[PDB]
Amino acid sequence: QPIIQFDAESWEAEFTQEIQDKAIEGLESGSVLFFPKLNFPLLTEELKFLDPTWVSGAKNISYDPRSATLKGVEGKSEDLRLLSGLLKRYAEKTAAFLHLLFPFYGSSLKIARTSFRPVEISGRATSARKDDTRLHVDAFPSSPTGGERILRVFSNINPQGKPRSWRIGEPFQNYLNHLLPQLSPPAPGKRFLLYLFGITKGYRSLYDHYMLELHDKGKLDLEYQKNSPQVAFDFPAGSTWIVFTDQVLHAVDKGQFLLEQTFHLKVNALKHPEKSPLKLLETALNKKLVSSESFKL
Ligand SMILES: CCCCCCCCO[C@@H]1O[C@H](CO)[C@@H](O)[C@H](O)[C@H]1O
Ligand SMILES: [Cl-]
Ligand SMILES: [Cl-]
Ligand SMILES: [Cl-]
Ligand SMILES: [Co+2]
Repeated sequence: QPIIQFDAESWEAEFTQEIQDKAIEGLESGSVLFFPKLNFPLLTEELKFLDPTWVSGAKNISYDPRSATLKGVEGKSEDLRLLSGLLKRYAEKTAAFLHLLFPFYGSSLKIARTSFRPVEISGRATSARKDDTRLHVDAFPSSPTGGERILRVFSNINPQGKPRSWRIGEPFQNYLNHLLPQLSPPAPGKRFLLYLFGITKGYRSLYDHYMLELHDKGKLDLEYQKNSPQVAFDFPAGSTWIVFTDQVLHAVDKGQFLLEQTFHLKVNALKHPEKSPLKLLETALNKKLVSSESFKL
């Protein structure tokens, strides 16, 4: 069941326990939670930001809600104030919604960076590694997770009714199994040098090493990209969806104007930790893949 649909229409909706159970079971099973009527409206004075010229450099426009800091865009203070207010409002609304929907996670949800993506996808072109028309789970070479989950909320805010076209692939366990013959341990000392030289933010755990290998090798596996099970779905303008993007194989084919919020969640806060990429990888390789793991018993 790759996509599970929900009726909630408001960022302040309250949920029955039955819907909460449907959401957490589906999320942790690697389904996309889809909210077709959950629109994120913009203020009239924000409509000018529906314009790709606001991206000033090679990075995405991003906002850190913890520090209230906006990056990746230049301009007058008043325009940066307005754009910060837009992304802050998305951080607030998505965080409130997740706390209404997932009480089981309690205060273990840790908000990370908000992003605004005004560039049309179908004109993009990058290296094969960075090409997100290729199915992948999320792993970022400069930003190891240490095993923590990457939970993302997406809202299509296209003002011309254009959908955002995704493809959703097969379960993580099958992807891992497909690529397992291709996995290899890191060269000794290499990750230590990446840390010492400032290439990585923190030390890249073995978990992060293997998630990057899965990400990169899966993108280079052209037969797998072509033939693996996958469904194409158009997320309509004015819809919202929620995904563990480190677990759900996904690719983005076209669309323009997206708000995105990243949260992190420790594995031991999950209802079924054994379903996490970390635990599936530790099982498949029979080893501890994050050295800072808490010790039980
Ligand atoms: C609409 C404004 C947002 C409301 C914030 C979510 C309210 C949280 O709701 C609470 O979450 C707790 C977990 O931390 C649970 O222990 C409680 O049972 C639950 O009532
Ligand atoms: Cl990176
Ligand atoms: Cl090392
Ligand atoms: Cl996307
Ligand atoms: Co991705």
